[PDB]
Amino acid sequence: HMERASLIQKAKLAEQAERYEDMAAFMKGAVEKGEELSCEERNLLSVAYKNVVGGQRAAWRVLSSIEQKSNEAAGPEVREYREKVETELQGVCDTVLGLLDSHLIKEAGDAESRVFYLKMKGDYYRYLAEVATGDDKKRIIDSARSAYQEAMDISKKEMPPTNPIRLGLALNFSVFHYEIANSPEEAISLAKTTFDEAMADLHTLSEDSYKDSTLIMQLLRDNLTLWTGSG
Amino acid sequence: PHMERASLIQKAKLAEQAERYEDMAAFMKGAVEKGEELSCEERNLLSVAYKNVVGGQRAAWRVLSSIEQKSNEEGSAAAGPEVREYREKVETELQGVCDTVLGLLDSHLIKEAGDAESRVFYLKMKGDYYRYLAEVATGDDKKRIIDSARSAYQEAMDISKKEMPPTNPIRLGLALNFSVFHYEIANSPEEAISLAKTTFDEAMADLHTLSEDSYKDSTLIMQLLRDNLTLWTGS
Amino acid sequence: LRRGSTC
Amino acid sequence: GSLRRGSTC
Repeated sequence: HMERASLIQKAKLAEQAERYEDMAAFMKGAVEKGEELSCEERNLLSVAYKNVVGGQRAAWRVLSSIEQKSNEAAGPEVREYREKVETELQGVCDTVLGLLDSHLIKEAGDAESRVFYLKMKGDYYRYLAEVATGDDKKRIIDSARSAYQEAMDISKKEMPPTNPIRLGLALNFSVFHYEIANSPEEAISLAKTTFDEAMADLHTLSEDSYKDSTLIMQLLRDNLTLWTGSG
Repeated sequence: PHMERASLIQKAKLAEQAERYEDMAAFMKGAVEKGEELSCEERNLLSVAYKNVVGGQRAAWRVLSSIEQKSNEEGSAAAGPEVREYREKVETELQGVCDTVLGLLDSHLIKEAGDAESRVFYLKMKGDYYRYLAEVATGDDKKRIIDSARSAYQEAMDISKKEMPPTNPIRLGLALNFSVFHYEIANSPEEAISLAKTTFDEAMADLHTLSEDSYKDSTLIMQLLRDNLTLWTGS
Repeated sequence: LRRGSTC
Repeated sequence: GSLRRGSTC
């Protein structure tokens, strides 16, 4: 019921049953035991919270679109309910960021595990930045940049340009530049460089590796086509 | 803090668009608790909300119970109290939602006072949520639950047969669910096949007169009856 | 392949 | 070409 192994077992069961809030709660409890997560366990944590925030972000976008479109019948209920969803989304990001700072991001371990947690830190600050409006916006945007930049430094020093964790990090940081930082030039540049450097190495790859890498590369290519407008 | 009726209905429509059905259910529960009658639009918002909520819980329970049934097979590893514990957690949660719906129906919605279409709608709803309780019931309580679902569906059947034509979508939907109850819950495949065949045939003998808008809702349910009939009779 | 009820 | 951008997944 409580032992770490039972929590990992229940999170796998919650995944199969498509019960992602439960999965997240089981993985949070497993993290809070104080031990290292394996590659498998790291992914269960990611999948768990990605699905939870995915639904909240999608909902917030629908509500905010109704709120901003209604210009010149508006509704106090739209704002109130957009605020309810937003506060809830923020609570999940704050929980994830808390776990990362208190238990997951460590002095050193394997580069791959170190990049993963800083990419995560980046992403969850980026999710906060999507809804941030106050004087908070700048510090949140800065926090996402530091986390992403720190992970970039590790990936560029320890990983080859075809590594999927490195490719994924660069894709998300380029989305950050475009969407959040309002730097379309940096975004296009990072995505172009990342794709071109990985394309120059793709030959020295194993079937398993290749599939993960080419998947991210098409996400990069697609972003580029949309951002540059080339076709 | 806008917790008047019109605001609750408004927020339930917003929660639907945002695919936040647990929120939509709680706004609809609060709207029901104001003590006024629900319109046809409002009844549907209540049904959609709770159908999505229990839909996810039932799907999850089926996955967990299927894994639990594999672990109790002759000659398997047969260890791990985690599956049972977690299946019990989901099950208890599922039961809580059914008890909430059934409570709203008995305390506010089902009245002797009501219109035919609305009474049938609520009584069908009472049969459905007792059927969902029966899907997970194994104890001594299984018979009480199965009987409670039969009474609700039978009372709804009597009203639909007296006040509605055989092509009415509410009547068609009720008969479809009651035949599913016969097959799955009551273990009466003959009654199920019969009800579904009769329902489809009676509605088919009246399709000719149906208006353009009504034809779509009716033929949709009729295809569900036909699909079940194909599956149950093997044709 | 699973029995259809409402919706 | 108008579609939505893509992050990880």
